[PDB]
Amino acid sequence: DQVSKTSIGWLRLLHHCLTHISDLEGMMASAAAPTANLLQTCAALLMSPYCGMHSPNIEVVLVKIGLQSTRIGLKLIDILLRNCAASGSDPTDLNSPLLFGRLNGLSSDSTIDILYQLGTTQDPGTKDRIQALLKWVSDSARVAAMK
Amino acid sequence: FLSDIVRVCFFEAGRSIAHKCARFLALCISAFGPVLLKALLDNMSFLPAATTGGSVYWYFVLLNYVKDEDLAGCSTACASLLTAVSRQLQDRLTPMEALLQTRYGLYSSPFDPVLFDLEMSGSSCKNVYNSSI
Amino acid sequence: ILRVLDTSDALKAFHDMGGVQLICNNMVTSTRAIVNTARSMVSTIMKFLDSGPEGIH
Amino acid sequence: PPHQSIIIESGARRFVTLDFGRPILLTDVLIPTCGDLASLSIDIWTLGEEVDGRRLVVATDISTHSLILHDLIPPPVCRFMKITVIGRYGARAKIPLGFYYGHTYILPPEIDQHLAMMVALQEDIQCRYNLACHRLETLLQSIDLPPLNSANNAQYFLRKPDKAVEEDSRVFSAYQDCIQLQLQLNLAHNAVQRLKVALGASRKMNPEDLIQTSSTEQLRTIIRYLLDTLLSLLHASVPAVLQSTFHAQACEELFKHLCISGTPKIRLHTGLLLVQLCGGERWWGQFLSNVLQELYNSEQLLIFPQDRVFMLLSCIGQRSLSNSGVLESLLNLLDNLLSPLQPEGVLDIPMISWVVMLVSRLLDYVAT
Amino acid sequence: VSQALDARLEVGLEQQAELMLKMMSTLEADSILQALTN
Amino acid sequence: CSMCHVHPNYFSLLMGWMGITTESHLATLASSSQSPEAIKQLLDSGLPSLLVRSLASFCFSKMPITADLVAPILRFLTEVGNSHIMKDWLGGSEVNPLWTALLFLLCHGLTTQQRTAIENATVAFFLQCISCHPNNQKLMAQVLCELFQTNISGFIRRLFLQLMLEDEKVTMFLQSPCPLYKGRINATSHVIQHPMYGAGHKFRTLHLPVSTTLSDVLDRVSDTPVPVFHLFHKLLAGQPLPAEMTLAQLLTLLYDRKLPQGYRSIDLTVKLGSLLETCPIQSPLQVFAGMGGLALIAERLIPAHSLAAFGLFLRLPGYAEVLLKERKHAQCLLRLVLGVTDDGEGSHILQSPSANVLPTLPFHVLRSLFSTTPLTTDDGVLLRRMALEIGALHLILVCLSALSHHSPRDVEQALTKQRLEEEHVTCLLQVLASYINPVNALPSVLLELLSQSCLIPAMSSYLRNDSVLDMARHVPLYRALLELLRAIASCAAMVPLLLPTSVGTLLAKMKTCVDTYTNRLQKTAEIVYAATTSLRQANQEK
Repeated sequence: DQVSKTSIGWLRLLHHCLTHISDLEGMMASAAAPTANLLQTCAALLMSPYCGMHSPNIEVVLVKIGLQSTRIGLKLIDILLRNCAASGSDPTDLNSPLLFGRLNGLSSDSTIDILYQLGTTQDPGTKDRIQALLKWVSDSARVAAMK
Repeated sequence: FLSDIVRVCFFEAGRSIAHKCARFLALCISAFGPVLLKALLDNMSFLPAATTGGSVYWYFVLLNYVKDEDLAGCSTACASLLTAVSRQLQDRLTPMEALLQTRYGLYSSPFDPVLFDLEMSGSSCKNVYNSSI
Repeated sequence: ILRVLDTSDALKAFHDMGGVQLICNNMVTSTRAIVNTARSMVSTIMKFLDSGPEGIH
Repeated sequence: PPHQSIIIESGARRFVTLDFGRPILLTDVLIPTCGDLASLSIDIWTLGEEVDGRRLVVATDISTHSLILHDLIPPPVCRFMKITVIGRYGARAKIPLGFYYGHTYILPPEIDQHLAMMVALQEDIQCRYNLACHRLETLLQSIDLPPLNSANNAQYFLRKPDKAVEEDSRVFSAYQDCIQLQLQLNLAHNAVQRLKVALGASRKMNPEDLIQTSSTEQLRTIIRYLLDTLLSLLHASVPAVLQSTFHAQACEELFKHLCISGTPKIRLHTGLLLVQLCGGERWWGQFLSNVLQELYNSEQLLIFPQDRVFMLLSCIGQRSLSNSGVLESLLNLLDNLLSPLQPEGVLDIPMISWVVMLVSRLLDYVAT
Repeated sequence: VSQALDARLEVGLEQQAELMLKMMSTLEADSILQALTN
Repeated sequence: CSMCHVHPNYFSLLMGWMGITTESHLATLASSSQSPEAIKQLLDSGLPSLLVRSLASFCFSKMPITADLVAPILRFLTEVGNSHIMKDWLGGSEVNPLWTALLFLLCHGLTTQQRTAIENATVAFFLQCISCHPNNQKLMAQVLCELFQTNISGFIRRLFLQLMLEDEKVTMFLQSPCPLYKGRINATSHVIQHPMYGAGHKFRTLHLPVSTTLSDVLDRVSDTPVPVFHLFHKLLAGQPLPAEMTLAQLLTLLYDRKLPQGYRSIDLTVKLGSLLETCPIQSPLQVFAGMGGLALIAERLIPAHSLAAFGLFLRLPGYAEVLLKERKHAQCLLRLVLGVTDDGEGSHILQSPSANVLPTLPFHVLRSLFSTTPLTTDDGVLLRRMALEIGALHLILVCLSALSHHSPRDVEQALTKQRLEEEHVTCLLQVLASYINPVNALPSVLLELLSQSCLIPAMSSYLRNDSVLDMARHVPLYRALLELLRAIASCAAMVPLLLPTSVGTLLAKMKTCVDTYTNRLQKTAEIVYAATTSLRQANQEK
């Protein structure tokens, strides 16, 4: 089994909780966002070889959680673009999460779809998301003037 | 005037004539060694502007045999020419050739009209077509 | 477990008991204690070297 | 191009006779190794078995050494080719009938009408060459190459997806068609040039604007022959002026120019020459470290066959392991790459993988 | 290699130096091979 | 480009920065100038004059131009020629000399690589300009014909093989409210297009030949195929598009729906849930042959006899209209007679699926032309005069002599040869029958060329045998022979070829034999024989 060998069963449970009944969906989102390092873990599970669940479900979960607020959206943008490692992670603890081992800013069709969903959804806070995207573009252009 | 002899024999000529000239030089081998080595060293700078690729095999065989005469100047000039040529070749690369030789590993860029040589199990075949039997 | 949570009342009760935080915490902790056993760059490069140190042989 | 097989009928002494159907000026004879044989004899005759019957060459070690006859001078006109094969007397066997090359049209039809019926063929094959070039461009300009910096790309390379195989096959077919037809066009141009010279027209008559106007394939061939001569000269030996010429900022550029984008033969030979010349230098080893840090860096945009150059680096390091500086430099590089986790940079995992596997290979070799 | 020389005794022969050419070619090939083996 | 699309004045700032009001500058200007409203502002300052004057001056052998710089600017014109507004201007008056100028450069310090790059760029430019713009087709055909008038080899043949003689590809932009997963890979792949096409799983762009159908598009975009997929268009609002419709019919419908011609892409909406007879649009080869340029090509120019027959038949006026009914077969025959083994799309003409129809196709299309060309009008008499002048009948008679082994006054391989020779003889007899009877028309050489030829001896040899079962199996061959005899009887002026073993006597002999067999105890063959017997009896006394 892949469920017994990996940590993907919990993700399937979360996807079922979020998407089974659309009426309660918002409630579930409000209970999930405040957990620490959840977005980083989901993103890490997204960019790995197929281990038991397909990419579209992970994309759906990430989009649904990342749109229930505005701080969460900015955190997700930072995760996808500029830094995807764990938050407050010192290797001196041996118990805190440590999501090293993956390069920053890797592009795949799933990432492009998530970014497009985040950018072009009409809701409060969309202006802040566009501001963050343009700020990243400006920073990338500026850092190119390294000589 | 051995310098001009080599210039008109191994360059600006065909394949059979070059083979015959190499034959004549080999016959004339048996004081001549160092003189012919100097002549070939002087003519090496003019080598890149030759005409046929099959006209250099016997020439390089002769240089390989007579390299025992001297090892200092020949190596220096040879290294200088290698350094000079090396840079120029790199500038002619195009993305398509690199992509072809990386993704599929197919060299000998097929978008250049000009070729220079052919080979078959150690035989040089140029300026002559294949016999259709 | 999925069959148990097939109804709205069951999901609401599960949320009230705080299970939704439980599963997220479990996912975050369990990802830390597992190494991916799939193949990666190293296997590819070993294949490129053409050799190295029901499908069975 | 031809393609032949023997459907004639090996316990009996045998002979075969072939007719070209026309007196053909043969100028190249090649045969492959014939293991099931003891002797081979050659007979050449145009019209009669005794009026003009001649023999070219007889050899008995064809099974040990394949007979290669590059050229015949003077070239004898022939039409009937007899090969007598004497197998070892001590089931049926197949013996390939080698390869033969020569010229068909003889000049002192007979008139210089060829200049009218070669130029048209040259133009036609040139048009086909342009067609093949455009076809290859329009087919192969719509392909990509994933970089090897993730598990997804690694698994893509391990097991090719179904969609890529057909594209590979089509590109391969187009490439082989284009190269064959390029060869045909070059041969036609060469024949036209020969005929133009025959009538009495002369052939074509500073290094700058001479180096940059030459042909690329000529450059590759001359570099190959030149460097092979250098390697043979070094093997026959200890140069010192040659050592003075080669130093820092001179070996690196040479390696980058030739080994990265050359043919496998020139790559291997250049690597061997470099290891033979600068094997025991002090700056050696740090050169390998810098090359590895540059080419395989995650910030490199150049495209090249990483696996082949990796094997070349491994082979060079195995020979150069004596000076003890190469392994020290590699260990220093590995130490530097792992700094971030010790105490805002991050970890370059692919680079670490490359360097650690190289070090593992070297340590395995030094273990004996 | 293969010690197979075309019939040249009948005509004014260069074979006495063609054989030398063959030996020099074989010597260069062997030297290159031993360089590769080092 | 998106930034400039939002703010029009930013494009003016860009142009001022450029200095207009190298390769990198030119490519950046080409890419950034794709907005529907910034393009007109680009065209109004420095776009046409400099480039067109420079290229014209270079062709004649004004900013200075070198050999290397010629390709980048033409590539720029290629890249900017996407909007319909630009594509219309490319067919304008002032741009007309340009095309001809390029031909003057390519029909005669230009190195090999320079020449190859220039010719490739010119081919791409012409192909783009002629992509799906019917208005430019007339101009291009006129340019080609005036070049031809005032054998073919060199760049012109390459242009003919590329621009013509092949199908056309078009770009379709599909968008759906549901994700489309087919055709994608998990590996990284940098695919960059214009921002109007978007990114994600809800958009797709396909560059595919017009010969396909809607079912092919659905299979290529979605793996799912009453749950079905309906393709909608804004102009055809509310009308689901049947999957059997071809892309040619789509283009014709949109063009008659006042959609601007030559527009860059076709837009469709893939939603989840009277037009079948629409005429396809005309291919560029059809437009070129409409004015009669194929005859000029024929006069300007592997069974040798069949290729020679096809080439000779191509000379006849009106041949192109009948021949181009099947685009694939016509283009395959034209490429084969043009000295090219393969179409260049990845297949060999000898390996084409229609290889069994090619050898006899010229005879069938010539017979169709004969049947479809009445002799009442001057077209018929001019066709007869031209055919007699070019000696098509002479070649037909020579082929009949060679195949029937009637000189004028491996076992399995042998069986295949005799069967194909019988088929060829049947085709030739049908062609001759249609030539004699379409349904001063009699040439002077006629009634004389047929005599002493192989026609009468061949008919005598074929009809001499009069059994009831040995040759009763050759129903189509004898149907063709009796149709030819009926055509002979139809034209009175050439009847005396029959009147003085005897055709009528022994024909009535087998007719009586088969009538007796029927009375005592293949129906189409016997009824055709009876009808031919009646017609021969009627014409025998007259």
